[PDB]
Formats: sequence, C-alpha cells, structure tokens
Amino acid sequence: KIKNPILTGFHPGPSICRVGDDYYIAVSTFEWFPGVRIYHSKDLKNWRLVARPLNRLSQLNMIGNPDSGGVWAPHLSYSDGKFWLIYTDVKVVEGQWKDGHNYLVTCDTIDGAWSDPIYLNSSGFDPSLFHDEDGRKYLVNMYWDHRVDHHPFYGIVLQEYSVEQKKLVGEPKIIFKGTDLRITEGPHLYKINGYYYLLTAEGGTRYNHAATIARSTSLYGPYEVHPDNPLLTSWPYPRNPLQKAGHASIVHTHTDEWFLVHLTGRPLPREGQPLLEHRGYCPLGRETAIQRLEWKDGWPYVVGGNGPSLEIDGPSVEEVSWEKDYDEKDDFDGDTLNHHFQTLRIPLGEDIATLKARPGHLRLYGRESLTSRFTQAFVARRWQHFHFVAETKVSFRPTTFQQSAGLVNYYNTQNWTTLQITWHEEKGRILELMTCDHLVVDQPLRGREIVVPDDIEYVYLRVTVQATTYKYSYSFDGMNWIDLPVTFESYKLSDDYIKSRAAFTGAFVGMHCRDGSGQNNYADFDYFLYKEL
Amino acid sequence: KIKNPILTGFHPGPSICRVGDDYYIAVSTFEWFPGVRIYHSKDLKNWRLVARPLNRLSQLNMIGNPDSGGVWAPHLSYSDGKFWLIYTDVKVVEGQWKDGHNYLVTCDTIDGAWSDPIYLNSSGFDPSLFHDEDGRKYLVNMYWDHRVDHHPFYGIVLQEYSVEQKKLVGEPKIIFKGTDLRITEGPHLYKINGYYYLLTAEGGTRYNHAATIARSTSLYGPYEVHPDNPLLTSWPYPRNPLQKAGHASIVHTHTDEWFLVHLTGRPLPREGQPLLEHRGYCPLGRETAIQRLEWKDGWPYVVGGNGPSLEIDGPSVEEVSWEKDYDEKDDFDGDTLNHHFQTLRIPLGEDIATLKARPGHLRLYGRESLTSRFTQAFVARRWQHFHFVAETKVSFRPTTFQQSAGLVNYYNTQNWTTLQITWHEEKGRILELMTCDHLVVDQPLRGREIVVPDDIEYVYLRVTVQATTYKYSYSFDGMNWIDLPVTFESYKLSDDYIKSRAAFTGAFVGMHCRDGSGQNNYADFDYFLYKEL
Amino acid sequence: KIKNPILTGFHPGPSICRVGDDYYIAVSTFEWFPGVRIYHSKDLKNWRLVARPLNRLSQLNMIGNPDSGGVWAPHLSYSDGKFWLIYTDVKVVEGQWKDGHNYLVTCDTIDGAWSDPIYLNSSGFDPSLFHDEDGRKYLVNMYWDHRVDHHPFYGIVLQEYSVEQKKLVGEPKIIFKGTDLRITEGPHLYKINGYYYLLTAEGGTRYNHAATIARSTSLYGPYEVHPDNPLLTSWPYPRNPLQKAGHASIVHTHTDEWFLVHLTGRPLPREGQPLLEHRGYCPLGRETAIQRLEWKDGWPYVVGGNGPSLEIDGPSVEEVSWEKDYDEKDDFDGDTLNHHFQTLRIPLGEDIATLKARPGHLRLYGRESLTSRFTQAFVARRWQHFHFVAETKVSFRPTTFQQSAGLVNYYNTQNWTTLQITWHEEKGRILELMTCDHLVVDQPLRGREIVVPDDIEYVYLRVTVQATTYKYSYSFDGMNWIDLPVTFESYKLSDDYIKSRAAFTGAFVGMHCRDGSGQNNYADFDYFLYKEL
Ligand SMILES: [Ca+2]
Ligand SMILES: [Ca+2]
Ligand SMILES: [Ca+2]
Repeated sequence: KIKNPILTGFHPGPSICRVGDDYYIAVSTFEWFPGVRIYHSKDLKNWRLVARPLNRLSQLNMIGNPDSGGVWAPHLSYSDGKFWLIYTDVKVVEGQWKDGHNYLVTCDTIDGAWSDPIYLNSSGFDPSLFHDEDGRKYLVNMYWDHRVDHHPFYGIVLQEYSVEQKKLVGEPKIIFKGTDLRITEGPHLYKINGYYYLLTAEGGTRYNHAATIARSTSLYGPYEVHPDNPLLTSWPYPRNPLQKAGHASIVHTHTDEWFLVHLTGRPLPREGQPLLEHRGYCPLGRETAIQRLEWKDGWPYVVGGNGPSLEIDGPSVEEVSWEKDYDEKDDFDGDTLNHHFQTLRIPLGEDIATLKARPGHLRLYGRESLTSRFTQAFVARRWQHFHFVAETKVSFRPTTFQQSAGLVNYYNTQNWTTLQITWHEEKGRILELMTCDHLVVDQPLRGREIVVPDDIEYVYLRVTVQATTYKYSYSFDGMNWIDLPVTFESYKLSDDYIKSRAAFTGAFVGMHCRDGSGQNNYADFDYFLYKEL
Repeated sequence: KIKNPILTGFHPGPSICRVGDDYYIAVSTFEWFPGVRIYHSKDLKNWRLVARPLNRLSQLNMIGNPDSGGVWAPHLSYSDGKFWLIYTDVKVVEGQWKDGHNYLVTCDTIDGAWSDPIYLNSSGFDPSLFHDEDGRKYLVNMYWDHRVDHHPFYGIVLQEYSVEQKKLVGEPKIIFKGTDLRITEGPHLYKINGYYYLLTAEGGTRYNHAATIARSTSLYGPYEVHPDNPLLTSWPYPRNPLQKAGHASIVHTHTDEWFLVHLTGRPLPREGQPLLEHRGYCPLGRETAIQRLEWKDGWPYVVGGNGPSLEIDGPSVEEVSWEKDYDEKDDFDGDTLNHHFQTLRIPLGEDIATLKARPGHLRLYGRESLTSRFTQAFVARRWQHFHFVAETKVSFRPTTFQQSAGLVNYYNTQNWTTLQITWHEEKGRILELMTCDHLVVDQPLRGREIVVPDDIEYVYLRVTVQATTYKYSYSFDGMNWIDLPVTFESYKLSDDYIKSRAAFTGAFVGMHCRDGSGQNNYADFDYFLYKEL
Repeated sequence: KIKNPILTGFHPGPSICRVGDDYYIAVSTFEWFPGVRIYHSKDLKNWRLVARPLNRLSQLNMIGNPDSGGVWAPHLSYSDGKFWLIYTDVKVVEGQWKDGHNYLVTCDTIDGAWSDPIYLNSSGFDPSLFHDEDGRKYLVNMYWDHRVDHHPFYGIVLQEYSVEQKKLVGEPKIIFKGTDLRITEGPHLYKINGYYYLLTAEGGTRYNHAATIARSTSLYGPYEVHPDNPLLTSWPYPRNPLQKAGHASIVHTHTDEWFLVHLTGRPLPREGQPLLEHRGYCPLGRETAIQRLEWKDGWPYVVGGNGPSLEIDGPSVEEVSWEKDYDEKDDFDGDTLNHHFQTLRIPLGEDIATLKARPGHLRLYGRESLTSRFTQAFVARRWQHFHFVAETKVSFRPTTFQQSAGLVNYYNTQNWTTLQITWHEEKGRILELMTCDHLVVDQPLRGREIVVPDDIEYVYLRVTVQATTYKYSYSFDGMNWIDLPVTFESYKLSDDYIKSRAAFTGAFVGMHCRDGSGQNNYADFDYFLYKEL
C-alpha cells in the first residue's frame, strides 16, 4: 500500500497531526523561506502541500542566518478549535553554543493567516506542545549544556504553558535524561491508557539515529524506558536502503490504528565500498517515512522489527489521491510563484523577484553572490528524485564579470555548482561552469568558455541528474543540445559531505542572478522545467 | 610636538577633512554599533569624539554580519555647505567574493541628524567621493575581481555622481591598476596645482602595507606613479615601533602646511625573537597616526624618509587640549551610556540595556552567547593602552548554567576570554574563567570553580593588562582581592593571531550578560572602571 | 575458567600453534625490538613468554622504521619436525602504498637460534604459511592495490612455496576477494573434513573489525562464505567490554576441542558519553583474547553468539600455572634485562644500555630525543593494566638543557609524556614535566620546575595510572612523595587518539636518557618497579 519515503527530498523533522479524519505533516525548512511546509492526506499514502505558515518577517526574520540555522524541526498539534505550531529560529549552529529561540503561532485553519509569534523560551531546540486531558498545556524541548566537561544534550525539559497569560508559568523541570545513546532530542508527549509516553530522538541525526520511547504515570517522571529500546533505528541494518531512522512522531488514526512518521536518509549506491567504513551520502537530505505500530504489554513496536520497512500497509480507509500541483514545464504565466519554489532566508519582493515586469517571465534583479547569507536573487526547488532533468531558458546581457545568471545546484553558501552566463574582457558574453566546495571555488571551463553569439536572445540551460553523477548541457535554440565536458558528483551536494556537520537540509536546483556592480542588471527566465526520469 | 598614534586602539581607515580651521577624522567601526566615529581637533595633536553618525537602522543594519564585516574605511568630506559621508556595509569577508554595498549620507553639521542613505554601488569597498572644481562629483572605489585565475584587486574605478538625481551616472571606468605591490585599495582624489592626484593603498593592510600616489592632468588618467614610490610604508623598517603604515589621506591646513594621516599597527614587545620571521601581534589593532609632508617637483614627500616617524612637528597653530570625556570610574550616573561604549552589530533598546531599571546601574537583560553574530547583551569599550586596569561590580543571581554575566576581553565571536558568574548543580552560584580560541572553548578552573556565598549582593571583577600578558581577579566585598591562578596572553586578542585573515578590529573590554534559557534574567552593573597604568 | 584478554596490553595479530599438548601464540611487535613475542601454554588459560625470535639484524633491521611499521601480524606454524615463523618488515604505513616485505625463518625448537630469513614476496602484509596434508606448502597474504579509484584490499593471494628451492613457485592467484565488509586481511588456511577453510579479518582493525570464514573443496576456490558470517565481531555489540573483535586464528586441541584466538581493544570507561558516537580509547592497544568454537553443518560457530565472551570454558586438561617471570621491584642485579623490556627499532649495545657499568643499576648512555626513529637510549615495558604504579630511582647529573633522563609514558615518537631531570641556566639541575601530542610539545611546569638540591644523589620518579587519568610524583628520599599538580589523560596514549591511523601498538612505560650534546653523559637507574593497582 505505502512505499517509503512519503515526502522525498529535503523533508526533515516530521510532526504529524490528526484532526478527525484529516492528516497533516509539518516539516523543517531551516534557512529556506517561507518557513515550514505542511502536507495533508486522507490515507497516509498520498500527500499534498497545503500550507507554508511562516511567511511574514514578523513571524520569521532569518537575515544572516547560518546555513542549517533557522527553522529546525517544527511541531504541529490541534486543540481547542485551532492549530498550534511551535517553531525555532536557530542562530548559532557550531561550537559549544546552539543559540536559538522557540515560538508559538496559531490558526483556526491549516492554510489561513497564522498569528504573530508568542515567545516561549530559548533553552534548547525541538520544542513540542502537549495538550493534556485536564485542559492544561505543557512545553517540552531539549535542554542545552554548553560546558566543555559535559555532553550538550542535558535532557528533556518540561514547563506549563498558560494560554491566558501567553507565557510559560511555574518552574522548568528536567523529566528525562535519555539512554546511553544520548544526543536526546525531539521530545513528544502522549497520554495513552494510564501512562504518559515520552518519545525522543537519540544517537544523533546521522547513522546512529534512533527513536526511543519511555512511559510514566506522572507527567514529571520517572520514565521507564521501552524494554526493547530503541523503538526504531537503522544503525544495526547497514544494508537497509532507508538509513538514519529516528526523530519520529506517533499517530493514532480514527480507524483505531497506530503509525509512526520519522526522518530517513537514502544513501547513493555504494557497491564496491566497505559496508561499514562510511555509510553513505544523501543528496536528497533527510526525507519523511512512515511505519506501522502494534501494541504489546503497554509498549508500542514497529511492525517488522525495529528497523524501517521500505513498504508498509496503510490504514483501513479509501485511497484518496491528489492531482499534480506543479507543471513539469513552468512557463511563468501564473501570478504567484509555484509553491515548490523557495528563497534563501528572506522574502524576495517585486524589486528582486517579479512575474510582473515581463509577463510570462520570472525576472531576477541581480543581488549578492552564491556565498552570501544575506540577499541572493535566487529561486530554487528541491531535488526530489535520484534521477531527473531540470531546465531553464534565460535572457541575460552582462556588461562585467561581476554579473552572472544561471542554473544552480545548491546545498549551501559554500557548497554548490552552476552553469552561468557572465562577461569576459576578450570573449564578451560567455557560458561557464563554476563550483564551490567548502568555499573553495573552481572554474572547470577556464580559458575554454562557450562564447555566446551577439544575436542569441535566450540561452537554454540544463542539468541531467543520474544518481551518483550529473552533467550540465546548453542550447542556443532549444532543439540542439551540447554537453559540457565535466562530470559532477552528487555526493558533494549531500548532508554527509559537509565538514561542519551543521548540514541538515538537502540539494536544491534553481535560478540565480548576481550583480556585484550594483547596476540592478537582471535576468529573465522564460520557464523552469523539472521532470523525473 | 605630536606623538603617534594620535588615536589609540581600534581606529582604522582614517579619513581627514578640513572645514576652515577645524579638523575632522572619520574612522571605520566594522561590526561595532553605532557606525563610524568622528574626532575633532584644532591643532591635530589633541582629539575629541564629536560624532557617531550611523545610529539608525535605516542607515546601518548589521544583524548577522560577519566578524570584521560592516563599516570598512569611511570617507568624510565637506562641500556645498554640508558634510558628505561615504560608507560600506560589507556582507562577505572570506572566499572569492567580498559582497558589500556603498552608501552616501549627509549633514549640515558634524553632530546633527545625518540623512537616510543614498545607495551608490557595490562594485568594491573603500568608496571615496571627490568634489571637483567645476561642481561635478565623482566616486572612486576599488573594483573586485572574484575569478580563480585572477588577482582580486582589479584597480580603481571611477563614476560621476549626480547630486540632483541622487545616483551615479554615465559609465564606470578603471582609471588605475596600481603598481606591482598590487592589493590596490583606499583610493582618494585630490586636485592640487595642475594635477589630479590619486592616493591609494597597496601591499595589503599587514606588514607589506604602503601608501601609493599617482598623478594626471586628466581625471580619467592615465596616471603616472611617484618616482620614489611608495609615499609611505613600514615594510623596509622592521625596527620601527609603528608597522603597517598605509591607507592614508591628505590634509592641506589653513596654515599652508601638509599632513598625512594613516593607519598603523603597534606590535607587542617581541625581544629575543627573529626580527623578520613574524613581525608581531597587535591587540590594539590598527590605530591612527599622522605624518608631515613636504613638496618636491610636484610630488609630496613624507618628512624623514618614507617610513613613519613616531613624533612629528604639528601645524603652526596654538595648542587646544580637550577635557576628559569619560570617568576613570564610570558610575553610570547619566541617562545615556558613555560614548566610548559600543554594542555588537545592533542598537540595544531598553528591553536589553537600560539605566532606568535600577538607578545608577547599567542593567543588562541576558541574551545570546558570546559566539552569536545576532543579539548579544554586551556593552564594551576599546583597549586603548598596552598597560591598564579594568573593573566592574555586578549583582547577578543565575538559576542555571545557561545564564552568565561577566567581564569580557573580546576580539570577535570566536576569540575572547571572560571572568563570569554562572550557576552549578552542586556549587550553586559560582565564578569561573572561560576562553574561546577560534571557536574552541576552555574552562581553566573546571572542577575548581569559586563558590559565591548567598549573602553576597555584588561580585567585583577585574582585569589587569600588562602588555604581553594579563590576569583576572575578584572580590566579594570590594576591598579584599584574589587573583585567579591563570595568566592569559594578549596576543590571542590581536589582529595577527586570527587565522581567517578577516581580522580588522582590535581588543575590547566590557560587560556581558547571557540568558540561554530565555527567562529574561538580568545583571546590574554598578560601575565600569577603565584606567591606564 | 578462562578470563579475557589472555594476553594483556599491546598483543595484536595473535597466531596460535599447537604441537602435541604444547600451545604457542605469536604476536606482533611492530617497531619494538626484538621482533615477535611467543607465549606458551598447556591449558590455554595460563601463558608465559618463551621466545623473542627476531633478535639479530640479519633477521630484522628496523632503523628509521616509521611508527607502527616493522613487524605486523606474524604467522607461527609447526611441520616436518620444525617451527615455521612468517613475518613482515613494513616500511610505509601512510598514503596509497604499504611497502613491506615478507620473510620466513625456521627453528627446530621454539626458543633456539632461529635461521636467517628466506625472502618470500612483497605483495602485501599478513603472510601465512599453510601445510597441506599431501606435503605441499602454500603462502597466503593480502594483495595490495595502490590505485586511486580502487579499494586497497584486492583480496587474498595464494602461492606454493618450494621447501627445496627456498622460494615461491608457479603463478600467484587470487582465491578470495572478500565480503562487502571489505578490508580483507589476515588470511589463514585449514583443511577440515572435505573442505579447505579460509579465515580472514575484514572491516578493519577498529570498531567494524570482524572474523570472516569461507570454505571450498579446492584450494583455489571458489570459496562459499559462512551462512551467518561474521564468525566473530564486536560491531553489533556496543556495550561489550571487548571491542574490535577480529584477526582470528583457529586451534584444534589434542582434546578434540576447538578455540579461536583473536585481537581485541578495551575502551577506557566512558560513562556519560554517547554509546555510538565514538566507541572509545584503548591505551592498552590491541590485546589477545580467546573464544570457544563448536561445529554445525560443516561450519564453526563461536560459542555464546558471534560476539566475544569475556569468560569462556577452557579445554578439558589439568591446569598448569606459571611462576611470575619478573620482579615487581627490579633491582637490576641480573646479568640481562628482564624480557618484558624492549627497545625502539634496534638492539642497544653495552655502549648505550648496560647492567655492567654500575652494579645494581641499569646505565643508559644518552643518545637522541624522544622524537627519534633512529637511536634512542630507551628501555620500556607495556602498560598491561588500567590501574598500576610504575616507579624508578635515578642518578643523573646534566650539564646542559640538551641532556635529560626520566620516566616516560610513551605511545610513539610524536605522542608521549615524561617526568625528567634536566639542566637550567639559573636554577641548575631541575625536575620537569614534558608532553608531546602529535609532535606538539608542552612543558606544564615551565617557570615552576622543582629544584634538585646538589646533595641529592637519587631522584625517585613515579607514575600512578588510574584508568582515564594518571599523575606523576617524585621524592628525594624515597619515603615522602610529592604529586606534581598536573593531571594527565590516558586516552592521549591510545590507538584511537592518533591521527595518522598507523596506530597499531599501545602504551609503554620506561626509562630514558638523552644526550643531545654527544658528550656520552649517562643516567644510573637503581630500580624499576611495575605493580598492578
Ligand atoms: Ca514563459
Ligand atoms: Ca552606580
Ligand atoms: Ca639496584
């Protein structure tokens, strides 16, 4: 019935929410704007994007945010007639500190205009809101320990949230320290039968990842741990195509069934490599998957052992499928950018990105370079398949090497490749390749660049991704294409390749314009094509 | 008569400006807020702070800015009855790119309300506005080349500025590539006798720094180089107490005398070390110095070789000294903080830094860690002498290790030391030392932290700097002091120690409060003392 | 009945050999001289050193050998009335190459003058000699692939050795490529029932280490792999005190029982640390353990699951205990140094190390520094316990800072600590601490070294090791002891801490003398004590 992952490409930190017979997953968006994606389903198999809640600077201001900063795992719940969304803005992602803030916004409907944030606390990420039977509300999050002699993951902190006062009240208490896996995060609370169940993520979001669960009769513990913990992990299953299984959330359907959504990474093919030495590279980042649960002696169990199954049986409901929500060839005739497109850190106004200046075109006025955490004229969508083609057609007339426009495959400010139009003193208007690998830049077509003929209005730019490797090609007519003589490697656009380990996103493909002279020179993109192959 | 440096501690990129018999110097402030510091003098010997122009968000918004980003060398000039101030907001300081923006603001007076900014260009830093004899206006700045096979310093660009239209007009053109020293920056135009003189900086701002001068009868050149170039350098003079002499600007006095202001580094004592292996560590960063000029066959010459003299002869005017503009022991008696105090990146509002919550105290509401480029509750002043004592007295009751308050010696987010009050599970409220060295944190007193007794209202914190080393000490009563058994080295808070090369500021000393839990806990500082020794 | 590890401290690559009811284990010695240790047992429980075969330069010349080069896993067998020992001299241990040569030496008795080496091949380390029932002899070893785009572990090469001709004959052929674990290493061949069994080490000698076994009816393959492979591994057992379980060799007893000897690492205690993030630091290096086997459908199985047991049941033989073979307090009254003492790389003559010069003393004439891979006057023994005291008493009169003598805890040339006597210009003869971490040297008592009175003939030096930490102490009278106030960490002398990953030995403790001036100055050591707890 259901083949995993249900949300492919960059979809980490899934939070699942039942409202009667409708089902929602919110996922993390990190430095990508707007913040948070929410998908809806009737059958837990087919999913459509229904909301992008954090779209006002008053809710989310990420200017200058570090790569993999911003919106970490969000938490979606529904109570007292409305949806409650908890989210982070993480400012510091390397070193002894992890400075970041937790906020609450609400809405009566999933896709309405959500409130402005209520500040909660800053003590650690992965905040979650629990709505207890007695009407009381409680916030759980991880508690961060910066000290040199200590492990940073101090445990799970709980504090009561007063709806009326719009603040946490009483005193914060640590209710759980974790198991020896440590790196205890992603807390979620569930009242099931006579117990409070505390779900956590442990072992860290790489290959040691796990979901741990514990129970207590008191909300403040002590929590006894599942006798066969972890509840879920891929660590002991180095051949399982789904790796890094953890950061889960429990759903109890109206049909009286139990399911567990979680993140996972799907490494590239590794045949010929030591099984255990390095466990793989995931260009699609961390994706969302689902597992069935069954109950024994008051403990849930992942059906089919504690590793993730590639295929599961969905709940006992009618299949409800959805119509495709993007054009394979986006001609840019719409009056609002398709909802699979996102921007870096900030909203781009009409002065930077516009469908109005030239109907049928996305116009990007040139801003800062691909290494800037501030203002980039860059519109991009997720790699969502191992095998795909992406294509654009652009008119751009640069007058200086400081200006560029092109097709970009992008992980972060220091890790990307592009096929771009720029200008050269002797050759004039040119096509080139450019890579950035940990801030180190290469120009592979150095002194060998494609001269673009004066009479050519539109350059056609394409990338063809074939799992491990990909290639850029170009055309001056849309019919006759020419390969550029460089093979690129997808593993360099993956979480696992990044040396900082603040690497929580996934690969994007998009359209970029830079004008480092500040002459407000723009590029006109006639269309954007993305097609699974 | 005049002993260099004239402006001590962090004072780089000096821009001198004459208005009648009044003399102004504008210096760069980088990430420190508010932006730009302007000093006034009557004799060029004695200098007083009179303006801090960039104090509104509309003019300067630096949240998230990299360390040593922001306001690089500024340009101050006077024409048509008003002051003209050109400044940068530099966003990228590492890698192939140096993304940054150039802005103009004006004021009828030096210390009034400066206009909101007019956007100029982004083609490169070190902007300077030239006021030609015909009433036409011209902007010069360096032109940035990002390409792998290229030297970044493409030379000096020039473009006319239209006052009426509030933008640059016509086509920008390179007017000078520089000499073989390269790293051509800090361009300044002067129309003297029959020639346009172009003053630049070359060799980079380290020990190869120079001031280059060229001339032409045509504004657009080509320019011919001084026959005994450079005009000023420290490179050939390893025994000079003033290194890195470059980035100059020229003044013509009302007494028909000529002077050259420039930046300089003052290395710490390095006796018994190889003269040329490593030329030193400057914790006071780049300071401002002044050289006399003489003329020979249409070319200016620095009086006493092209190396910087430690002492010069002032201009033919009566000496005007200024009263001390701060208290050695600042009791926080005003309704405003003393103007030697700055904040990181952003203004701090009363919600973070206030003299109104506890009379005669600076209260700091705890924000993010010392490693955050966003919101730090931190108020600091420059190290301005090699030997000094600094001290503060603070009331603070932390309820968690996520909370701290202390005395901080600080270079950047990743380089600093501190004597701070925090909380410990066993020991309760404690004093500890903490250092950060390229993001790597040490706690020198780990396991032996100072227990602060419950009846102590105030803890006194002191640093005593003695050139190459410094020590922290504490007191519970203000009378009996105890040294902490750790000697710190001042070279670790110096330009030359930082391994990023983007190290353009200097050491500061100040008061910090962090609340990582987000409970809005605060510290009350009764006084802040700074005293030269 | 038998408690693991059976061979404690640095004892890797064990090769077990049965001769009647006599059992022998040979282990690797790498850069430590003489080469190879052979231990004897009657019961497989109690083990005593009986031979150090490679004691002549014709056999083993290792001057300048890199750290963790030289004698890797040896192979010991018995056939046709004599003992056969196969060994390596590995010359290159980092990079694409692993340059090293395999040699064969023989002896009629375990402890006799072994022959001079017969050169065998150079194609890869882990040589092993197999004696087929029909009286033919074949050499197995790993085949090394240096190529950029290739996994370096090509598989197992096999070739017949001609006894008469003193050389290998025929064509070499690959009989096994390995499993997906790769890093296929440590080949041993056995003829059991109708099958040849090929035992290998896979997964590398760190935490993914395994014992792999396969079978064929032909010597040359193909080999079908054990259906529940690995035969032995610690990888899935992160809580097991015995880690890195692998590099096995099989023994069939005279009692018709089956056991497996293997290497193992015991990580230091790491309570509070994430279970899986980093699996530990092993200052005792790789030790020798023993497991029991049983048979099932023509395949051997480790009794107690495929992980290693801490305690096993020994073979049904009468126990034979051995006398302690060293003095807790070695007064140096013997004619030869105790056989638990080794030297680095080369044997030392009476001109360097002598028990004869001063009666009741070991005299070491000072040679080169602790960072020298050539001539060190160094005599050391293994750390063999997590808790121990080691102690010496030394007479030394340095006349220059170039001269030192002391007590050393030593991993390799770039990683060690010492308490040592040297000379200072003002203070004179002093006691100091020195450490070396990846070639980086520190002196934690600089400016506060202990002045040794001129009337003191002997300085007493002690180290007390307590698992994760150790402390040096001293005495002038041998009754009153002063701790030096520095706490050292044992993990810095562990396999796992070393960056090069050529880290194949373990911590030693010993006596050193340097004379960097070449004046042949010496130190007289009165005793050396080593005592568990
Ligand atoms: Ca179109
Ligand atoms: Ca006061
Ligand atoms: Ca003796």
